[PDB]
Order: sequence, then C-alpha cells, then structure tokens
Amino acid sequence: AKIKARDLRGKKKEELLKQLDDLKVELSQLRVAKVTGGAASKLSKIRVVRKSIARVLTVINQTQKENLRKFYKGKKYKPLDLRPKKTRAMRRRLNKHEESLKTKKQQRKERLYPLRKYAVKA
Amino acid sequence: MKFNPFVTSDRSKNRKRHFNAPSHIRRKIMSSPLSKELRQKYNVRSMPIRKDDEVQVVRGHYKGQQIGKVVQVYRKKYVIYIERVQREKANGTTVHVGIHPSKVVITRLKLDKDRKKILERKAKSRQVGKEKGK
Amino acid sequence: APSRNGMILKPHFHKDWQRRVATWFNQPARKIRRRKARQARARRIAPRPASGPLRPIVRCPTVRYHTKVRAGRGFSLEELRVAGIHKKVARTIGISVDPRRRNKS
Amino acid sequence: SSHKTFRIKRFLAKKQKQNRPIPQWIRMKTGNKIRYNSKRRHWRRTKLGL
Amino acid sequence: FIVDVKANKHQIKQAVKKLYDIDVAKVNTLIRPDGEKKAYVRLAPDYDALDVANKIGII
Amino acid sequence: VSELAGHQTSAESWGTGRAVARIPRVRGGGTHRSGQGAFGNMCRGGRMFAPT
Amino acid sequence: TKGTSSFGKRRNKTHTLCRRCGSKAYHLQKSTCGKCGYPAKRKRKYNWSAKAKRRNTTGTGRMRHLKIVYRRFRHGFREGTTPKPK
Amino acid sequence: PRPRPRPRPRPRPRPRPRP
RNA sequence: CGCGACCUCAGAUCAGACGUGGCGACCCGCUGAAUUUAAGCAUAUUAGUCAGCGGAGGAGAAGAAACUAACCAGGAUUCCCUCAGUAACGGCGAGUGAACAGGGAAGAGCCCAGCGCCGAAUCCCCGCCCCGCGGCGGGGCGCGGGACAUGUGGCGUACGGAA
RNA sequence: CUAAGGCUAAAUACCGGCACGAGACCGAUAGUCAACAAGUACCGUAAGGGAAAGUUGAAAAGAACUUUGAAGAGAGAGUUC
RNA sequence: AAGCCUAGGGCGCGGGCCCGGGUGGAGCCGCCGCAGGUGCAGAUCUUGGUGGUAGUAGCAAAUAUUCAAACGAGAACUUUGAAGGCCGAAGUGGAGAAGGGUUCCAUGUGAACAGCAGUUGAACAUGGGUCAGUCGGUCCUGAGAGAUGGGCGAGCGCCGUUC
RNA sequence: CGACUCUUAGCGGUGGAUCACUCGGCUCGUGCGUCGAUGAAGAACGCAGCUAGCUGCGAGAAUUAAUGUGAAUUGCAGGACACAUUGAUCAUCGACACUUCGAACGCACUUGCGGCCCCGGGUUCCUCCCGGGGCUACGCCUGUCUGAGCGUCGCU
Ligand SMILES: [Zn+2]
Repeated sequence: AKIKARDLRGKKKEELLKQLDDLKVELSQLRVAKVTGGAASKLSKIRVVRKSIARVLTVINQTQKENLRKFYKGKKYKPLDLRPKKTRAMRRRLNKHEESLKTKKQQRKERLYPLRKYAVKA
Repeated sequence: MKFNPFVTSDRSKNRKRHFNAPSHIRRKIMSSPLSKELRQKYNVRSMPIRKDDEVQVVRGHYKGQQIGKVVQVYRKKYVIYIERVQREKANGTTVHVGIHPSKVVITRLKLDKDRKKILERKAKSRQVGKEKGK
Repeated sequence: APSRNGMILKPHFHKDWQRRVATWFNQPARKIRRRKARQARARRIAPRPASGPLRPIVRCPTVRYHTKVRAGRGFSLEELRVAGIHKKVARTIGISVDPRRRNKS
Repeated sequence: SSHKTFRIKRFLAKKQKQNRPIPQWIRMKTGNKIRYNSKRRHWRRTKLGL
Repeated sequence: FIVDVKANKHQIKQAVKKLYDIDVAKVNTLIRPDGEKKAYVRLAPDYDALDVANKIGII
Repeated sequence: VSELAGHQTSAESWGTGRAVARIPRVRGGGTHRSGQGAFGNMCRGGRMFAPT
Repeated sequence: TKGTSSFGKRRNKTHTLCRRCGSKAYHLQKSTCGKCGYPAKRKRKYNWSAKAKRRNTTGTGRMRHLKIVYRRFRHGFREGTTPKPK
Repeated sequence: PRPRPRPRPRPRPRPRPRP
C-alpha cells in the first residue's frame, strides 16, 4: 500500500499526473468520509494519502527542474532560480579570477625578485 | 577523568542530553549486556534491546530465573516490557510494569541481516585493542 | 572632607568610568593565542628564523639614554650600497630595509 | 458591528477557535503539566481591543 | 460545500462541473464566522439533488 | 551579577499623601506586579545591595 | 462630568491593526503607525527603550529563512551536490 | 485577577490663612 | 529647408546589472544636553558622555611622515607597561590633563596624476568554435559595434627616475 | 620632511548571533522579567507597562468492588515499605 | 541524613550547643585555614498568609404580587393557566448606526459565576446558524491629507500641491 | 459540675516557611563570525484522525526528496511495513517547495481597480465574458533605439 520514490523516477510526466489526479480522488473522498464518521481505518488513511500527494508532487517538481538547467547548462544567461544563491554578499564577491590578476608591474616584481628560501647560522 | 575539552562532564548538561535525546540516540543508551555464554561466542559486551528479544530479569521485585520475551519497547519512558513481568490492576486488567534495560541480560538476540553486521564489527573492534595493546 | 593630614588627592573618577572598565581576564588566553600563532608562524617558514629579518645596530636619541644600543627599524640604503646588496634583493633574502634612515656618522 | 471588514472578520475567526477547552486526551500524556486551558477568553472581562 | 477562502463564483461553478459532471443554475456563497467559505450551489431542475448526493457519500 | 538585574523595570515612587511608604513602585496595569515595589534591596525582586 | 459620564461617549477609534508590525497602533487620522512607523521606509526603533527593542528583534520570530543560513553556514555553503547514493 | 490601586483619595482641603 | 556630423538634454515594461531594509555587542562620520560637583551659582565640571541621525565590516579605523627630536640622533600604522596623575589647562577653585623617549606584541610595503617615450600599442559589449562551467572564466575567429586624443595601456613616483 | 591623490594584512575591540567549555557564583520572594504553554496572561487609545506559577509515587500500581446520599461528599474494601 | 515538633534529660554568664521521643526519607557534621550577597523587632519596609472588628455594616432609587398544576430528590424566585398591576405610542414597544464578536438557536450539566436561591441564564460542554446585478461598501468629491518635479536639510528626511 | 475567656500539651484544620533536590539563569573563557529585490528581520492567516496553548511547518503545510542509522510513534484507534526491502522512527540535510502583508515592487490599502502578451473554455478570433501563466515601482551605471534644440558647424 506504499507509494515509493524510486519507481516514480523512471516514469513519464503524464503517467505520474495520472498517478497524481487519481490519488486526489480518494483524498476528496476521505474528507467526505471524515464528516460522515465512517471508520477509524479511513481516518488514518488521510495522512497516508496526503504524504503520497507530496511524494508525487515532489517528483514532478524534481524531474522538471533538472530538465530546465540541463537545457540551460552552458548558457551565459540562466534564470534567477537556477543561479547560485549563497548570500547577498557572496554573490557580490569577486569573480574567482579577478583577485588573481596582477598588474604588469606587480607580475614584474615577483618573477624578478621572488621570496627566497634561506637560513642562517653557518 | 576526561581530557578532551569538548566533553560535557556537567551535572545539568549530561542530564539535559540524556532526557532530551532523540529517538536514535535513545536506542544506543538503552543497551543491555549479553549472557555469559554468548560473551565468549560473540565477544560483544553489550547490545541495544530489540523488539523480539527474550530477557532474563536481573534485579527488582521481578528478579528471578524466568526467561521472557520483550513485548514492545517504550523509548519515551526509557523502559521495555516483558511478557511475564506484569502487574494486575485494581479492575483485574493486567499492566506490563517495565524494567529498565540496564537491569536486563539478554539470553539470545533476534537476528537479522542488519544485526549480524553489528555483532562482527563490535567483535572486530574488540580484536584491534588486543593486538595493538599486546 | 579632609581630616588630619592626608594628601590633597585628585581621583579621576568623576566620569562614568564603570561603563568603560577594561578587565584583563583575557591575559592568559591572549598569551596562548599569541604563542600558538607564534609557533604556527615559525612552522610555515621552516628554515627561516622565527624572529624575522636582521635588525641594524642603532644608538639611542634623547640624551637621557645616549648610550644604549637598540634593534632598529631597518638598514638604510647608504649602508646597503657599501655592502653591495641591492635594496630590492635584501628584502627577499631577510634584511630589514627602510628608506627613511639617514646616516650622519 | 455588522459592517466588518475582511481582515476584522478573519481576525475574529481565529480568536473564536482559540476559545475552546483542552481535549481530555492531553492529560494522559507522559511529559504533561497542563491542567486547564488558562486562556479561555470571554466577551465580558476580555474585550479584544481592535 | 466548504470551499477554499481564495475562491470565486466562476471557479466554484466550474469546479463541481469538473468533478461530478453536473450543471449549475447559479452558485451562492458565504463566509462563515470560523474562517472558511461555505457555498450553496443550486442545480438546474433537470437533475436531482439527492440522487447525486448518494454518489458523494453524504445522506 | 548582571548590572541590568533589578533595573529593567521602569518604576518611580508614589508621592507623599498615600498609605504606602515611599517605595519605587510599578506604574499601573491590571497585573500582580503593579504598585508593588522595585529598585530596592528590601523589596521582592529588585536589586541586591552592593552588586558583585 | 469629566469622569464616569465622560467614558460613555467613547465609540469611535483612533488606532487599528498595523500591517507591518501587527500591533494595534496604526493611527487612522494621521494615516501612520508609530509602534513601527509603517509609511516610513525604516522601522521605528529607539535606544532609550531597551525593553521595546527586544520585544521585536531578530531572535523573536520564526527564522523561516535565517535559521537555514545558520544551518548552512557550518556545512560549508555547498550547492548542486548530493550525498553519494547507495 | 487582582485589581488596580485606588486608596482613600486625598481628604478635604482647608482654607489657607494669612498674616 | 532639408540632409549629415558634434555638443547638451530627454523618453523607454529597451539589453544586461546595481542600491534600498534589518541586526547593530565592537567601529567610523556628524549632532548633542541636563541631572551632579564646585557645599550657592553663571566660566568650569558632568561631557564631546546619555539620547537622535547615517554608514559597513568580521573586525573597523589608521597606516607608510609637509614625523619625533637637537641627541654619537631615531624612523609606517595598531595595542600593553612606563613616562604620569607629569608638562600644561582651570572664578589657577572644584577639578581637567596629554605627548616624546625606552621595554615589549606584531612587523610588508606600495600604486597614480604630472614630467616624458612608445603608430591607442588600451578597455567594454555582441555573434561563431574548443575547454570547464552550482563563487561565467581562458584561447582563437569576426572592415562586428562602442568607449577613448577633453588621454587608455606599458616603463615610470621622490628610496630619484628615464634615454 | 614634501602637504593640498590613493591602496595595504598582523599585533587591537567585541554584554549581538552560531557552537562550546568552565565556575570558592544564586538555588524557585534567590538567580535574567521569564527553570513551567514568558515578553505569555493581563492593563492603557497609543507610545509602553508586565506578572504569579518547580516537586505524588521506584513503578499510576491514579483507589476494582459493597453501602448512604441526586451529587459534591463519606463509611468499608484494595494498591504501595 | 537534612529539616520540623516536643509537659523529656541537660550544658555554657551569655551568643547558643549536646543528647531522649515522634514525623520525615537522602544526604550531613567536627577541627585547622580561606572567602562572603553571613545573624533583624521596627524603616507610614517588600512579598505572601492569617486574626479582632464580625456572622457586624449591608443586600431599602423607579407603586405588587397572589392562587392551582407540571418537571424534580429538592420551588417564593423555572414553566403553564387564572387574577390583580405597571411601562402608556417623547414606552420597560417594534427596528437600526457606532461599539461588542458568538454573546444568536437547540440539547445536556448544575463542579465554579449570576453578592439569597434556582430544575434557570448573556455560566459551562456539545453542535448549528449570517446566502444579494437591484441592500450597503466598492465609484466620485468636500474640509483636508499626501507623492513626482522643485527647493531645503549633516541627516532619518523636511517644505509645498501647480509652485 | 456548668457557659464564656487565658496558657500549655496531643490530634485535626488555614497557610506553604525551612530543608534536600534542578532539562534554569549570571559571569568569564575559546572557535567561528553568516541577513536581504534569487524578496531580509518582523507580522498576519492556515496545517495533525481525535489539536486549545508551546514548538514545528507553508495549500507538497506536525513535513516532501536524499544520506546516515536501523524496529519503531504512542495518550487512544488505525494502518502501512516483512527490518530477506533505500526500510517504521530519529538526526543530518546538499534536491524541491515555501500562502498574504511587510525595503514590498502595477495604482492605494477598500483586498478594490487596472492595463500589455500567451494558452484553454466563449469561439473555431469575432468582439464581450471566465479561468491559468508571464510582465507592468523608484534611484542609478554601460550599451542600444527614437527624439529635441534661433548650441557649435558643413552640405545645400
Ligand atoms: Zn506598525
């Protein structure tokens, strides 16, 4: 009676939607059974069905997401949802290269006059 | 005493960690020593209590030589239940009076494939200290 | 209200000094923090001296002292030109170089 | 006042559901110390200044 | 029915059409003094209310 | 002891002419701690004498 | 007649529920708050009321976003990686 | 809950004489 | 009577980015009192302190002398001790009150404009190819655009430098 | 010495926050206002003010059942050292 | 064990202390030194509790209740029937606005409130109840408030509504 | 002997002092030292089978996914799981999601009115109407486009 997640990975979007909307049917029916009394077995099935909606809705929201960024992989201008979100400040930091550039004068100093490894008392 | 400066060693902090421990830590604290005969067969000093083990009672009012199966483990109140350890209520109903796992010796474990992998790894670590400490 | 031969004392406690009391309970922890960073500094430069570059022979101004010899800021360029070491090579080899130091004597 | 706004009626709806006695099965919990609700607002002494 | 608070008379009329394929003469809504919205959906005279109510589960 | 202990309240004493005896008391409110007494070592709550 | 008889003509109100601080302090006539200052861009706070600063501070509410930042801070700010599957 | 304070409220003032 | 450059100034739901607000123990820039003392009180003191305003950072600020010294001279800045309750200020009353040097912790120096010399030798953006792309970068190809002579880049900054 | 241009870590501070460690400290009128559903209940239109309230028992084993009373309440009986 | 009580035995001038009995169930005491948030009869002291007053003052503003029956264990106060009254259409009536926010309705209870009682209630526990193209809001503008431009302001921002 | 009143003792009442406990505060010390237009802090409203408050969560609402661990949660029912299966519960959490107000961002806060595109019912665009989605705030930088000038000029 369990709805897993591994078996839902290798299905189609429309079949999982068919797997989604049919589960909505008893979810509406279980809320009908709650106000009519019914039985304790159908009352505990509300939580099982509700968590199965989230499992199916996760996979739809999962598998749609890496199809967008795979299509957008390599594109310079990606949407803001796909962009890295570290902080407000870490997005405002350097470009991982721009602190590594030295001037023509700064590069001239280090190769001509490098920091020499040395020792004393001899 | 303790020499790692990150160890609690505090009256308030150790009791706070013990009483407010989550469920998977509560499995480890509720560990019971094995019987004498299993100790030379598994080389394991203690093992957490399980659902379908059977238990010899060590101390308490129910102390004796009876061997009874665990009914169910009640990890909120840090205690387990035994089939033949109970107490009749006023109205004739029977209530399982619990025994703490520290006063519990296990005669035989309820083995599964996730349990055999724990017997050997505790025994493997037992043999490291014997060889290194020789 | 002075009474029977005390000194005329002038304590500087008329400000709200209690908000700005600097306690020194950090002293043993600061000594470990400085020392553990000093050993870590010496381990990054494995053959180099832990104290750093060489300091020059420097006499005191202010004729009160007038005779003691200190460890200076750095060797002047007039001292380096005699020894034959260029001023941009002495920094890399472990010689303290400053351009401000004059040489009158 | 029979001329309430949408936020005011939505505010009074939540305060109405908070005025309800505690269920009986709370008292049989292990780590429980709640005896009564101790927050039962009534319309006579508590007047809900809005 | 009990209807979600952010609904609309156009959507409620279309919703009961989508679920239980019954046409609607008019839809009538109110907001109860408990937080939610109640709807009095009026059927066309060509369908029977208690016939379809047994399909819902309520009687 | 924290210097804010016994000073987070905002109390000043009622003036002369009432049956109370010149203690800094809590200002108003339908509360148990209302016109009780604070800012003294003799009162319940409040500051300790010569705080460490 | 300034006492009990003057309390009877208290019908209309001056403050309502603010939509930024939530307290009943939004003045109707001035069209402004003043527990927090709603029409002002900056939240109204003052250092002469230390108790009022801690009534609504950073540590008071839900941390529906900031507690993730604290939780992500000790973990290394990694993104796009997953734990190694079985 | 316990009420707000309202004691005996400042008894009747007298006339103030000269010299 | 218009077209075509240039300068100034607009409109954009133009293409791509940026700032707002909060916390605020520590810091920076302002503004800024009265309680209190002087047995009163007005200068003084409280005190550039409380309050108010703006701004960030994990540290900030400061920082490599238009310096200290008068010595047989020291040599960026920051912190501790000491100078020192001293020089000095003060109805010279209450009181306020540094700095040099020395011993330490740490210790790292540099870059421009100008002067000049190199064919703008420089930089930004759009399209194509290869690499890696979850802190959008490297190389190549484009009479593909723009900025720039109202000055970009290289050598080069007081310790001299350039040819 | 070279102002009216600029950059620069380290020794420095940290009653906010995260995770900790420790105490010749207080032990429920004390210690933070708050050891507990505490900036909660409550008060004032508002700025703001702001509490009281720890402990059954090893284990609920929380007194089955008889009798008076409508019941609250009792007498018995029973559990626990 | 601590703590508490004591018509018991006592010691020391005294601060106080040692035993006996009872309750209690888990830590505590002497000596040598050390340290303090260290000894209460008052402060119209703070908190909390309890007395005399005292079963006392009091439950007296607006003409008035009586008889029989029903429910119940219980009736001066509930309900029904009858009688006698009052509010007398500027009402003790029938409806609204502001305000109150489930107080509106049914069932059940009578533990706590309704300063007596209550089989009753606006008390409590269960549920239920407010349906709009035409009724209002929504639209318009008045007194006024308030952005942009503009000006001022160290500054949050301020002035002003056609300049 | 009475009744009433005072003291002491026992027992029983009001009261919660003392004592022993303590998942709590205070102080000091160490490491790190991280908010936000990719929507911060805060606030409102909802979410459990029975759920009032606290806490947690956001229409996927007492948590979804993955990793680790490995037989429970539990107050009462219930039912998944076979723990010979990514598998109950917990922690980690790196994937997804995150209602409304709020710097709050179409115009103002009454939750009312707008416009520009795309899609599905209306329709087979032919305009109404309905539903869903993406946009529409200010300040400012580079570049692009369209412009203005009895500004400086040339061509005419
Ligand atoms: Zn507000």
